[PDB]
Amino acid sequence: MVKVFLVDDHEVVRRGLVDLLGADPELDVVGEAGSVAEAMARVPAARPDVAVLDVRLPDGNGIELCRDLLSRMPDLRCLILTSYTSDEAMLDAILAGASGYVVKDIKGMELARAVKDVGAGRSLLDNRAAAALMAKLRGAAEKQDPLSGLTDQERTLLGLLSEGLTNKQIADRMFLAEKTVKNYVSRLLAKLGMERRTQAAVFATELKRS
Amino acid sequence: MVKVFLVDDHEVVRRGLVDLLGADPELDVVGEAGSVAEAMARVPAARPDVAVLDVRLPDGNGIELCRDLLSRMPDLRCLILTSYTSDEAMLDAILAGASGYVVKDIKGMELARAVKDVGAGRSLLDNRAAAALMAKLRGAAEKQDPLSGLTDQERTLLGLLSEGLTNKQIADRMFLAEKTVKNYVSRLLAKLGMERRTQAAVFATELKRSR
Repeated sequence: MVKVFLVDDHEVVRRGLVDLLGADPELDVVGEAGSVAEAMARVPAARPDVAVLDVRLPDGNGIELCRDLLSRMPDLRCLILTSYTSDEAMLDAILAGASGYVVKDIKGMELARAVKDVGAGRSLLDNRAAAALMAKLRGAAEKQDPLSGLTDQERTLLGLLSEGLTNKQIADRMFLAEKTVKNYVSRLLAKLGMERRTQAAVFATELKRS
Repeated sequence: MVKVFLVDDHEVVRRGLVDLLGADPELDVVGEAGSVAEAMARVPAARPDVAVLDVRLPDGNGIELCRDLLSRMPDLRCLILTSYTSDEAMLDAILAGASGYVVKDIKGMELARAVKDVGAGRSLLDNRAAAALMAKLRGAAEKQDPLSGLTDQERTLLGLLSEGLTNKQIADRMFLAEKTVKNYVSRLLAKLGMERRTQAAVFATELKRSR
């Protein structure tokens, strides 16, 4: 079967999802967490095939969590709840073996981060050695660019989201008003296919499974 | 002249340093900032040669700030106040053209981060193209390794610090008690050569330039 781990800060949503996945004998809910810390301690212990995830968490966010989980467990499949228009489409994706768009997105971003890091640290190594690595690095990140559709500002914002910085920390770092950041985050999540249904619509759906 | 920018959240320390560098006609204080954000807005506008910096700030920290400043301004020389046993040794280092240890520490970290990033994002490209890239990255990072003296945990902490995370966010992410983080940070800073004198001793030194 498919071992599924649930990550969501709402009991009501966790219980509804447990109900949903329970009716499918092919699925096996092997644990749940209501925050980034819990999931970081519990997911590598349960070793699921798939993590089912809300982007909104009390102590960070789901982009941060996915990046952090993926570096420790590279083959983990990550499905954002609001990336699907319904729980049925989500369940189909699970059965289909879908990895989740956020996975490709995180890796795209890490390839691009690597270009920046070497870029910033290049005054340490040989002149010709630096240009050689720099060339091969951009080539790899230019081949694999799932984030090509984003502006620079959105790439940066995504980067900072993936660190688990708060909206206020992001605002301070990007010289934006906090309200503008909240808007930009939602614009960015929408652009990445992660606002296909609202948070309140997930809640109303899981709550009716009670 | 050497253009110097001061970053410290205590007015008493900024004034004392302004007094001190003003006595030297070879130095030119070109600006001051009392936070990460202020420094981020103001250093790229003043384009100093040197930033004189205290590791503790109200909205982040100096490792974070050096990292962010250096990515936009690669040639900036960054000198942490507590990396020197006295203001005289620090002034000597400004005169000598010293870049400051934090600079190469940060570039070392970045190289090592690049290894982890490609490590993590490698399932996207060719199996063979991935390895070749991976070898060339490690070879470049272990050849240039100023952080070699640190433990893995200290490397991770240093990375998290450079993102400007609070001690609480670091505790959460590293599964440590907050007071343990405070001790590990102070330990890591001391190991990096950045606690050659205390904060209180810097404060008392600048205070006696005013009174």
